[PDB]
Amino acid sequence: TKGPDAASKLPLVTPHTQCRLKLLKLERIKDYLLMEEEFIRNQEQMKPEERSKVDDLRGTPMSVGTLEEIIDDNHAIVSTSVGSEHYVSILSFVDKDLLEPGCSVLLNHKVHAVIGVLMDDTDPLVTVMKVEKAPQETYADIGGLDNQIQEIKESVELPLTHPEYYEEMGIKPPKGVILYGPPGTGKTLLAKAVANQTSATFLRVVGSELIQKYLGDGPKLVRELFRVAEEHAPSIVFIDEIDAIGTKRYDSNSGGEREIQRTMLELLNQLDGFDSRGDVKVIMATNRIETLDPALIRPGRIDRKIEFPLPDEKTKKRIFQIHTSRMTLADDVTLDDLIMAKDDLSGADIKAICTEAGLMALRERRMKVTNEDFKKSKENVLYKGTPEGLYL
Amino acid sequence: KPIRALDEGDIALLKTYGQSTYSRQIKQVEDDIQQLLKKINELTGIKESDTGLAPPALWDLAADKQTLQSEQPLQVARCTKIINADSEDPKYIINVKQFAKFVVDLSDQVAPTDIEEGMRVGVDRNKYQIHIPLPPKIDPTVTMMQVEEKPDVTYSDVGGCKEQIEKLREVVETPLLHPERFVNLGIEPPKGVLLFGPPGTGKTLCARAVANRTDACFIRVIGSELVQKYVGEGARMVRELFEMARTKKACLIFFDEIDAIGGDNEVQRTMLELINQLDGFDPRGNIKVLMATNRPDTLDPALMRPGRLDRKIEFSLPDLEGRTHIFKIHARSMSVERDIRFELLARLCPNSTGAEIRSVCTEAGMFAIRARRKIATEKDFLEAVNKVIKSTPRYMTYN
Amino acid sequence: EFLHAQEEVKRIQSIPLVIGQFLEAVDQNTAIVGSTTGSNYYVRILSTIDRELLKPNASVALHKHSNALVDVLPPEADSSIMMLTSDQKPDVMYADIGGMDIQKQEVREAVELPLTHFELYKQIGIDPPRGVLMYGPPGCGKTMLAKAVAHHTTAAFIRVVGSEFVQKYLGEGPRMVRDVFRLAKENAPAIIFIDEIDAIATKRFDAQTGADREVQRILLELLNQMDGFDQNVNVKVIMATNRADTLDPALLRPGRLDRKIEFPLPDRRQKRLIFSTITSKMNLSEEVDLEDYVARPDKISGADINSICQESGMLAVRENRYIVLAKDFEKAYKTVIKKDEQEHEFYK
Amino acid sequence: VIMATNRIDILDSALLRPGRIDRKIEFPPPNEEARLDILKIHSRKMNLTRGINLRKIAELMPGASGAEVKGVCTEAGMYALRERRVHVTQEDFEMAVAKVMQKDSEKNMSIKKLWK
Amino acid sequence: LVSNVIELLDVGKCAVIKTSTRQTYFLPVIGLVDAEKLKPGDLVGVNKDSYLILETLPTEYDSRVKAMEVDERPTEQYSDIGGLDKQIQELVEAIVLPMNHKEKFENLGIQPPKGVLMYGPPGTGKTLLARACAAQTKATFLKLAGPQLVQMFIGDGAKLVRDAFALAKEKAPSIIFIDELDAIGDREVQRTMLELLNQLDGFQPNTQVKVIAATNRVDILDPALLRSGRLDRKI
Amino acid sequence: LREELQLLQEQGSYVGEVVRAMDKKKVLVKVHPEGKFVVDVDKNIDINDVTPNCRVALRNDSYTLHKILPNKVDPLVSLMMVEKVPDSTYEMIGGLDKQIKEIKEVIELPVKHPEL
Amino acid sequence: LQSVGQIVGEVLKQLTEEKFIVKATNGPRYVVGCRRQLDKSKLKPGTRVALDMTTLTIMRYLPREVDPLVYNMSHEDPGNVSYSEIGGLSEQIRELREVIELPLTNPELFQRVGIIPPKGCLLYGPPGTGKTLLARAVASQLDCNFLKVVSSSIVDKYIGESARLIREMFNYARDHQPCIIFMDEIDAIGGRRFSEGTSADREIQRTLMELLNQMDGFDTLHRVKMIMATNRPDTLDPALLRP
Ligand SMILES: Nc1ncnc2c1ncn2[C@@H]1O[C@H](COP(=O)(O)OP(=O)(O)OP(=O)(O)O)[C@@H](O)[C@H]1O
Ligand SMILES: Nc1ncnc2c1ncn2[C@@H]1O[C@H](COP(=O)(O)OP(=O)(O)O)[C@@H](O)[C@H]1O
Ligand SMILES: Nc1ncnc2c1ncn2[C@@H]1O[C@H](COP(=O)(O)OP(=O)(O)O)[C@@H](O)[C@H]1O
Ligand SMILES: Nc1ncnc2c1ncn2[C@@H]1O[C@H](COP(=O)(O)OP(=O)(O)O)[C@@H](O)[C@H]1O
Ligand SMILES: Nc1ncnc2c1ncn2[C@@H]1O[C@H](COP(=O)(O)OP(=O)(O)O)[C@@H](O)[C@H]1O
Ligand SMILES: [Mg+2]
Ligand SMILES: [Mg+2]
Repeated sequence: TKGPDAASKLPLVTPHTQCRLKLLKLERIKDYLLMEEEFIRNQEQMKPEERSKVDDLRGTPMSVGTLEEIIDDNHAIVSTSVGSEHYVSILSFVDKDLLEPGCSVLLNHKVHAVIGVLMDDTDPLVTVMKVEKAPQETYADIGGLDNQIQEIKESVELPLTHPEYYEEMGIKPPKGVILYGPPGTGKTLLAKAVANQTSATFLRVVGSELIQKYLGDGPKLVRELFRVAEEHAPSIVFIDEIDAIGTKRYDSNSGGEREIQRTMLELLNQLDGFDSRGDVKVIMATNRIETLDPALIRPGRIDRKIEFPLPDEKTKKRIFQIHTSRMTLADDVTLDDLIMAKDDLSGADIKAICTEAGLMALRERRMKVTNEDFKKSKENVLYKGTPEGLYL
Repeated sequence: KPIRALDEGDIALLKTYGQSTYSRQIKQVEDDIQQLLKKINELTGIKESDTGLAPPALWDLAADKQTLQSEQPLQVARCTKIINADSEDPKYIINVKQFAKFVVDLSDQVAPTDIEEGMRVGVDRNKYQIHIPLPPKIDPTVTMMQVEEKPDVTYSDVGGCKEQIEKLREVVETPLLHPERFVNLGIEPPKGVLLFGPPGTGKTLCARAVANRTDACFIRVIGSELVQKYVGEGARMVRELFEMARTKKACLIFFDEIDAIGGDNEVQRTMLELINQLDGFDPRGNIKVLMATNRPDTLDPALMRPGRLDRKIEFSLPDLEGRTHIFKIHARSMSVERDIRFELLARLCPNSTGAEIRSVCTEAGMFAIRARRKIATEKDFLEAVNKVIKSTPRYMTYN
Repeated sequence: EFLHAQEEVKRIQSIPLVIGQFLEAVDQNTAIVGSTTGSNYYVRILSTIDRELLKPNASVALHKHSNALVDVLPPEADSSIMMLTSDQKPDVMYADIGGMDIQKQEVREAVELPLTHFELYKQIGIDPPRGVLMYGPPGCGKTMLAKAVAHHTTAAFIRVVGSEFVQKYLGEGPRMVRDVFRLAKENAPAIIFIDEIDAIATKRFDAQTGADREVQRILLELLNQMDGFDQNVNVKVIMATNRADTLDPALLRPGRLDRKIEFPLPDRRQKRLIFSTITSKMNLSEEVDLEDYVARPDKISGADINSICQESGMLAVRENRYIVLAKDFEKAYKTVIKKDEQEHEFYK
Repeated sequence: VIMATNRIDILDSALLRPGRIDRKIEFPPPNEEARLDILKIHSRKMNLTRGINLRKIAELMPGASGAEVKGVCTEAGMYALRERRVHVTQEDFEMAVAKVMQKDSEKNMSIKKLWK
Repeated sequence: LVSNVIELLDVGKCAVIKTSTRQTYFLPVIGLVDAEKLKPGDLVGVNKDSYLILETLPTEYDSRVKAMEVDERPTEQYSDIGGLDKQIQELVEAIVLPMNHKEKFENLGIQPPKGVLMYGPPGTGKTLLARACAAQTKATFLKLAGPQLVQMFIGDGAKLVRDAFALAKEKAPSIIFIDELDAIGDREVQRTMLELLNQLDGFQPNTQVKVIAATNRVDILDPALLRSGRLDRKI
Repeated sequence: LREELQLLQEQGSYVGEVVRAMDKKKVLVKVHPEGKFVVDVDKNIDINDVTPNCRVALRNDSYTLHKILPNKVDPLVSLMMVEKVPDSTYEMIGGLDKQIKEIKEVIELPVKHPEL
Repeated sequence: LQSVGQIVGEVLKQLTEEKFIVKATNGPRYVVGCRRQLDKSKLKPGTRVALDMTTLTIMRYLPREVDPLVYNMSHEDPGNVSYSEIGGLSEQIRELREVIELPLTNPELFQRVGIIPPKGCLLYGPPGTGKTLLARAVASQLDCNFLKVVSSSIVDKYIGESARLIREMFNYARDHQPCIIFMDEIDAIGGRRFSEGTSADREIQRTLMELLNQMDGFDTLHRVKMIMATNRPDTLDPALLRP
């Protein structure tokens, strides 16, 4: 199988302080891009029977179907995208060894005999579900969550890099990992960081994206997604908001609920389908962990469960340092009164506090955020306990 | 203090005022970087798919043209009631997938004998007459029906389910190993047992252990498979697997996750077909069925009626001795010290299923990996059981 | 030749034609239409078609064999919800509704006067009321006043009941609300009457199940359609309920329900007017104390007075005499307003 | 993106979370000055009479939303319309305020006197 | 091409059909087949192009009834049931004795008992006696459940009970069988028993199909069911 | 008129989303609901302009890529564009001055001058 | 053999004197004409119609499609029970005979007297008192269309289905005048509407609200007389209990 088609990953510029070194590095990257475009264009310019007859035999147009059975070497059971399936022949030129139940055979428009196979069929949905440009966020952009980052690296990175420890100890690599916690703790940021540092194919999925209107399209989409992940091995599948489909299993009455249950049973089956030794891992995030099915999180399916607690005081100050690392703060800003206040501040809340403090600074015609601006911002962004006096 | 909207002069001053001299150049270079990257991605493009053309040594192009002209394409349909053909009404209801249902005759090629209800019929596209039956030819090495002959797990591997393993031994061995004893005790050999218990208790593993001891091949069938895409001809699936089991020597049929099947038109076809293959098939056969699901009631009431599945083995969460035995069994395959107090770990995880125990061992291995140590210590197992199990209160009021 | 070509162009617009939705224009003469057959086609727009009527999602007629955009339809011709036809119009007049002079005036000032004398409102420089709530005890004339309004209106009357909005399929209730309001908007100055509005417009609460969430979604769609982002013009909405206090406060505010008209049980003079207007078609009452019957203090609605007269007619038929007198009228009065209690004495 | 609701408290925490929704702006019922401003905005097209004191009308609407102020303007216009006039007097605004802001109180004094 | 006849309309009869190609069509004339039975739901072989009913086909499975196993051969000879001699004598005299002497019943000018009832502690042989009666009468057996029907949402009234009774009447040496007591918020069971009374009361004249209505206790009794006709014969 | 009559007799062209251009002669496009076909490009359209996930036109039934159509936006959502701007100005809003400034600091200021 | 069958759909709008918007069931909609000889004045919107399969023209009209539960509830034989088989109900049977059948036999008598015929009545009493029998006998005597429905059997788990079933019942009743809808156990659907209440409590209120509007609502009922039987009249809603 073809290896991992990772993201673009342009080299990171380290200074970021708007200095000469940043100019040097950015100009170097631009120089290399220019010599790349020059080469590609010039090599486009420089230098210029049976195939045509086989194209004629194929005809025009040629429909695309999914192979499902192969009775003999000259007959098979293909299914058109509509849903209908036919007992069709395989012409000689079709390379047989590529025929494997679940491929994308090319079918003649009339008498749908197999005239070819499509190695890459990936439908637009699963194609956009594949990460092409790595997110700019990085582990350096994550404050705190040292244990969480360590666990995710042990889960989806250590088997990818030197894995000899895993079989040296005899334990299996953790097939799949799920992140949970209150909203805004860093579940999606930690997946962005993984995608930025990964060396494998990263497949971002919304979870609710897998559900499709037409009957059989949901399980087909899930099957295609994981088939791409395996064929793109090594790969990482990030199904964000798994609770969109991960809710408690209950007996279904309507057709739509039956289709939803079918899609999730397909996802669970295909999660069981690949071995843990395989280099395809799944990563799922949710806020309502308690509402998930107690079969998607089975120890035999998703062993790890990375908790994302609301940041503590030191993690709060780390996040504040990270998000104020690009500000022109004054010398008066303590930043300690804010992390003092016993609240439920999260990473998102701290980032919004920083943004609001910047907006207060703009409101004063000044570009140097002060302690007073942070003070008003914290109250401004914090929305909404025990009556005051009961608990001293 | 009313907020004052930023005037155009303020906008102009704030933009430039304090700024890096290089900032303009930086911004321009970064924008040019993005434009250049877009240009590269635009000018590479058009990656050739190169469809599955075999080397020209295999192209009999004239023959493909002739088979295109001659060989008709047949749509695949699911057959239904025979409507009493008997050479007087040679008609059948066939459901052509999502297209429609029809009532069609035979073909000169086919015969009435090999066409019945339920198999895959290849109908034509004009008259829709059944032109060739296409048995699913399932024999599924691409999916479930484990078909494992002698599972690697043995009698020593299973730990804790001693009462359970003894009841299983009785039912699926004493007839299988000593048929004469049941014959001379005047009783039909146990037709089967339903192994019910909380999930992860290991009932599957205990069954595979006795299968390895019986030296009879172990067949494990999942239910979700034939709930999902491979629905319909599941009756023919179980037909062919029971048939090959008859061709096979002494066997051990095992249905796990059968709750999905038991809990229904094609599904109902599947269990009435297994009724035909259990009641209709003589109960004296060596294809003993091993039913197993957590649900003890979701099974269809017509299934456990006498003359069928006869007893039920109640698996329960392993006890302290069971838990330490499971811990030792799972740690045998791990690089750990020789002085690990597995009784301590068994104590620390009460009401813990076997799957939880294997996850605890895996987490102990991961904890040992974390400190970059080739040997896992007892502290690693303690931390693993602290992490997995439990997902001041018990230390300050109890003592 | 030009006459012949024009005849051919007119002939291509013949029937039958498949209806489609004009998705988006591509050129001056071509467009993308989604035919109701479940497919999208890139077709050719007829030149004679007026262009600015060709708006997105507008229902257009396509040639049967070529899908060419042959002609454009009225904006909401294919509306699922039906209007009130000429024959469907009720025969109740304002005269048949005795009394409720102030109720009639307050309904007319919002549902009738703006449609016929908008110059008055423009001269005064105020927005005429767009929405009235008709609440009170049961059987006091609400639905009759709605029927009378439908009779005496030049508007496009749309009659719905509140429970009709609640659909089995998810998202179909709000869709029906959207379609009925869109039909009213795309039509002439129109009136929407939603009888039993409190079936869906009960006070919003923390819904904990799918059904309650869907009903509150219907209510929210009603609110956002009445006074949402895109305002409606010449679309007056009448809704009647028995329990106004259970209605959502967002529904009971000016701009959505500018007038909450109370329909109390008839008092003294109103009872006399109701008796006179119901016994007008009645036979002569041979000088019975109708004024005293009115004068009796009893909490009876107009429906009860109609019942009293109806019972009088039934008794007169039963004893075979066409002229009612005090005996059968009195028996009818006792029968209708019985108000039997038998309540255990310890309560009072 | 802009969102509006009357019940923020029932909105999900994952949606109210900052970074997804910043600056949760509250629209409190207008105070007396804001009510006067709304009255002057919605009475711009009316034909007011010399001697109209919209400040008194604003003071007559304690805790009244802007929609109720517009309804007060509309009802005063209708009181003018009923007498077939075009100008609107202070008395018209007073009765309009009385009619629009009319609400059901606690009729039972015994229930109302439960609390001190 | 097979179609499901939606209904028959009078014009002299016209029928609208739903062909298996998800299309609904009207027929001014009913094909080349008779048009008197023509049940509203009877599958019909309609023309592939002109769509006229060439001929009618046998009926189809109605889901739960196919799931409602017949077990037509129950294999009892009263030697399986023991200790219930009076009970089986009562059952015989209540079901099969009127079945063969229905003539002596109409001589009296009264109707035969349309359903027997029994009650007793669980495991006392109530189902075994039902199977024994089915064997000795060679009558079709249906094992309708009692606690299962209380669930399955609102709809287990005139959708399954009626389904159980309806198509049993064509393979009709038949004995349909109610089991453990059932409940003979709380509104679904009310609908279930309303369907029971107004469907069992709407029974057959010859009573070729009988109901046996075994229960588990005598504590909960509905007079509308325990009356004559529905459930009067009590064992 | 005669030319229009002539082009009105040709069948409409199906629309479709080209997932990718397989080759300098073949293009694989999904058309709802016929399925996915590997169509060719006629003489007119240059294939380098055939970008993935762009709406196209396929001929009568030969399925030849013959025109590139604007990007697919389904009508149910394309209706949500505010084509006709509503007539409500800040001058007709009483009070809410602070609210207006706060909403402008997120709706206007970021878009207008992101440099700040 | 010569017949070809016809597509069936519902008319949606009358674009002009000839062009009709017609939507075929589970299919697309068209603008179609009508047959030369046909009563265009009756082809109202929503009227089920038949279309020629080829030319797609209005071939013939169809009666409105009847709901399957409405069908089974309307096609139950009353058993032609006479009036003799009631007994001991002389005053009540005479009263109900008046209120139901008198408008169905000599409506001109009511027209002259000066009243509108009463729209229906209630029979309350202990179970087994023969209210169902009395209504069944009334129906047999009148020899008119009779919908015998039992309340608590029209309630459904699906949210909007019970009110829809009530609507379909009354639509059949209006289509098949003269008709008598006997709804037994109205105590089920009809119940003093109250606040709070579980989703079910409210759903039943919504149903009662439909029944109410479907009886005395904007659209006046004609020749459709209702008979409602219950054992608990006291719990009935005052709006339902209102005249
Ligand atoms: N530990 C952290 N350090 C720095 N920034 C953080 C941290 N946690 C969260 N943030 C900030 O919070 C923002 C939103 O976080 P993120 O998208 O990861 O949330 P989430 O937990 O996945 O939320 P949800 O489940 O509600 O969608 C990020 O863009 C980031 O700037
Ligand atoms: N008694 C036992 N001895 C050893 N391992 C066990 C035991 N019970 C469960 N396990 C472990 O559980 C895992 C599989 O459990 P499984 O048999 O699938 O559970 P179920 O009871 O649901 O079939 C295996 O890895 C096995 O090692
Ligand atoms: N003002 C009135 N004048 C004459 N008849 C009235 C009046 N009010 C009520 N009625 C009688 O009562 C009935 C009105 O019922 P309706 O208005 O539908 O009650 P609701 O208030 O529940 O809508 C009418 O049929 C009419 O005969
Ligand atoms: N008198 C009896 N003779 C023989 N077997 C009996 C007798 N009574 C009960 N049984 C046994 O009990 C079982 C039937 O129980 P039963 O009471 O019919 O079921 P339920 O109580 O669930 O309706 C059968 O296996 C039957 O063999
Ligand atoms: N006058 C009568 N009063 C009560 N019941 C009677 C009368 N005449 C006959 N019956 C019997 O009562 C039964 C009627 O039941 P039904 O009408 O359902 O009672 P209810 O109306 O109380 O439900 C009939 O089967 C009949 O045998
Ligand atoms: Mg997230
Ligand atoms: Mg009313």
